[PDB]
Amino acid sequence: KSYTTPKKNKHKRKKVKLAVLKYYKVDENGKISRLRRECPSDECGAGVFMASHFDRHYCGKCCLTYCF
Amino acid sequence: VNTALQEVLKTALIHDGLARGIREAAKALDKRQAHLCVLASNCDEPMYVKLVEALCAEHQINLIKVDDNKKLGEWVGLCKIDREGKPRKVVGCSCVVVKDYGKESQAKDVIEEYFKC
Repeated sequence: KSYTTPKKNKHKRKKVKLAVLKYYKVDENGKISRLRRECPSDECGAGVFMASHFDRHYCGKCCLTYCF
Repeated sequence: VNTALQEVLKTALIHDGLARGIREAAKALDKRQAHLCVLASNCDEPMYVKLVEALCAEHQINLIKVDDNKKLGEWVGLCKIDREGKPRKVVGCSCVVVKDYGKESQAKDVIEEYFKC
């Protein structure tokens, strides 16, 4: 039913293409590097990555927030 | 060889020993129980081939060269639509990480004696 109030919409999520190559960075020599910090939690272990925001550091499923 | 690869991929598909995709492959590699990874050649990889070389070049990780991406998607069971005869459409993948649990097959030993040579 269309009403006088304007219609709100859900999040149309922005699509990112091949973001995994922005997790690691590769040089011209034979070494592997970690661009971002790894969460030291036990179940939130060595597989998942963690954000890089303008003021804070936040993970995905374990929800440990760090700031300066 | 390739029939050994498809037989061990089917065995992993039955006994739940597959890690499809690329980030799941990276998580299984950094969890340090990954055994074999397969990289498809002749693909659109300006950075991805030496990226996956950097991930897979540390220790104890082998490599399998498969040409066509659509053909390797059949063995991993990525898609199965209208199985009476040929599939209608199966999308192709890039990498697969196996978890060999049913470790009794002559295909596994012939692919392992290819690996250790």
